[PDB]
Amino acid sequence: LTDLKFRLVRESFADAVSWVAKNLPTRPAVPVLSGVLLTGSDEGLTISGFDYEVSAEVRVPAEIASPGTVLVSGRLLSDITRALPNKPVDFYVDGNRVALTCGNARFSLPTMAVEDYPTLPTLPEDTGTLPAELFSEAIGQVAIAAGRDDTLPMLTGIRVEISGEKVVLAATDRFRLAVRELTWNALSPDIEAAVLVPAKTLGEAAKANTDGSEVRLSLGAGMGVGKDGLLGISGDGKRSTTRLLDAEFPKFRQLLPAEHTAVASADVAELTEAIKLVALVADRGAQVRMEFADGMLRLSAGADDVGRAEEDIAVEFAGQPLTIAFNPTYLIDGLASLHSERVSFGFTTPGKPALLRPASAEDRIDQGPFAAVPTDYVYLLMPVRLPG
Amino acid sequence: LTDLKFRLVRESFADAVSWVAKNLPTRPAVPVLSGVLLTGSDEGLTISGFDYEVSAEVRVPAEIASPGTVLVSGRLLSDITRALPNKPVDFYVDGNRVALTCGNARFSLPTMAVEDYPTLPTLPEDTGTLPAELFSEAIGQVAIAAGRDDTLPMLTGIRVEISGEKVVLAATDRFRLAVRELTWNALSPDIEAAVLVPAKTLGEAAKANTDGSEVRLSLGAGMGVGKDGLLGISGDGKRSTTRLLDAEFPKFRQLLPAEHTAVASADVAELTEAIKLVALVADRGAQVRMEFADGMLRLSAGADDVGRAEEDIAVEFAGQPLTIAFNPTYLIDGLASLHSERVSFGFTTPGKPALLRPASAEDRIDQGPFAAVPTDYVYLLMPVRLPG
Repeated sequence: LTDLKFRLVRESFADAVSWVAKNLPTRPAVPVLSGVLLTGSDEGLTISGFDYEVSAEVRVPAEIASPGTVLVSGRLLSDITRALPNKPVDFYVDGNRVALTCGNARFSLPTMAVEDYPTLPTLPEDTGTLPAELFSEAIGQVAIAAGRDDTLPMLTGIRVEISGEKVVLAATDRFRLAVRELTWNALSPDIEAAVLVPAKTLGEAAKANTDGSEVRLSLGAGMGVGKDGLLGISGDGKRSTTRLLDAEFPKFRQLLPAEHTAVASADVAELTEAIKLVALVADRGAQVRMEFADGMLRLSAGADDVGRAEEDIAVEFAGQPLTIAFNPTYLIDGLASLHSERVSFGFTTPGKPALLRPASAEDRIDQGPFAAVPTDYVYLLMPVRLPG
Repeated sequence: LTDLKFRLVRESFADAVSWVAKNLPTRPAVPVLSGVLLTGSDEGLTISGFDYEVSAEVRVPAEIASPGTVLVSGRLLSDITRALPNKPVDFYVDGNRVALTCGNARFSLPTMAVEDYPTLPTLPEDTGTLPAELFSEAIGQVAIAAGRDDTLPMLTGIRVEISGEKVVLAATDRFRLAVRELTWNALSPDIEAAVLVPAKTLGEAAKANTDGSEVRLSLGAGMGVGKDGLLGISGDGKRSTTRLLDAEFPKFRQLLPAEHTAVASADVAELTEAIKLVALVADRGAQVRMEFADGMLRLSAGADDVGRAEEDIAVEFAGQPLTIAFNPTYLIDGLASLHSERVSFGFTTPGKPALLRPASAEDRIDQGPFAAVPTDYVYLLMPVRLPG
């Protein structure tokens, strides 16, 4: 009579549990860390997961016939609720077991020790909001450039700078650097702060947290912005926290060139296919070579031992002709982050990084040198050394 | 002037090479075994692969401007030709290299030693034909039951029995046995033979060799049927051979029960979903339990340590009530091979194999025992022992 009992629609329950249980660990130090908390009250069901680094909570409406809290296996519950019949799900605790009935199917699941489950962290005070679309695009553009080596933790984060209504996101692995600037709705107009957030987690909290709604970011307020060690992300009845990274981000502003000795533009899709096609003869995704001259670009790869490949594509180009080589995965990564019809290229040496930035079908381009065009997105890519 | 040179449409070339190169080995003892032979003559291009066990050849039309033969890397050529522009492909040999041009893309591939490539085997004389659909369905129904352990080679084959216009296919791994009977168009009406063919290869030579055409099977003629050690499969400008298996198939006819103590029918899709749903609490795909009584079936799984699951579904049933357990993967395998709306079940002991066979929505079913109904497809499944 005092144990959790409720009923709700299957698809909502299935979605809520799977969103929370995706974050969960399959290899759990403490076994309780594989559970999800289920809490019922006031015509709503709350589902919570914590692993010490990321926490996640979701509230969905439910017909709560009695209130309480229970801890059950997150992935098992996720699996069952997705495979159940599309019919109302009944769930009630019976001491040390949970009863899940739905149509003519009946489950009896064991419970876990709620008492041993870690307390979920409190989200900081709110700092600003921005559309979910925008937050999803910006994080994905930048996160692709972060390092994936925990021995170098200064590279594994996404830097978040706030200056009033303007936000700058940056990530780098020493070989590419991605910087995205955007405007948000700030709660206070006087914030002047920067934090560092793990890229793998923050990329996730946007790659599928996309919807049509608003995203609220919670870092603190006034003097306390950043100082709780957490970033909160909210919207759509979902709340997550992410432990902040303690490392120092590199001073990346030095690396952005103010001037180019050659500039170029190409069709992003055309250029992506040509890279992928010529890279089929490269040794081990070694390198793709780009030859720029007089309104054309020749992409090439290979050696005489495995095979060679060339494709000529139309580009716009100004400056002295140049050949420059890149890791083809890193180049495609940058092109795929631009989200524009065309790419604009900024070159200096074949031994200094190239600037990639988005361009429209209506942007156009004198021997130079050519000033850098201000852009909300930039992808700085280091070249690789040509054979010989 | 005497080297291979031709032109043909990209999609045809890409399809021909990839069909031949799928069979190829990536870890090649002899390095030449990773090549594909390309032979041009008389407005047609022939593409050949051999690995000593399976050979494959395809002829597609092409504008042969000069005849010859060359050996090039099968998977590289497969990769390039699929990614090329949908535009006419030009291919010509230039000594120790091959030139592949297509639109504005140009490849230079090294050749291999044709002289070292093994001679492809000669297909036996033809034995019979049958529709590609039918050959694809029958092989897939039976192959699912073959063993996958080369230490027991008598189980890794598909038995092919021919008796005039009738063909019987059989496979077993000691735990399930699948038997399929079919009618074909025999070349001679007097054949009386059986061979054994590796199931993994023969399953493949049907799973994607499907089309709308006729399949010709080449095992020999008269006295010589089976005696060349090869099965040939032809149709649609494609020719493949498969080395025959040397092991003895088990005498499977003994295992087919003539009589049942209980019979049952169920909806195949409904029963498949219930198995999959209840099996989510099983230990390690351990077992699903089936309780039969009075027009109902209760499926269940689990133990009190992980969780338990039950679903009740409507079935038709005659005989004394019975509970019987099965490996759920093996049961779903059999149900998925029936290709009918319903399944008919034939039981004896909970310690002797159950018979599964297809049934329509218009087949129907007295205390028994009940005679076995003649069927073109049968799937004999061994039960597992209930806990306790």
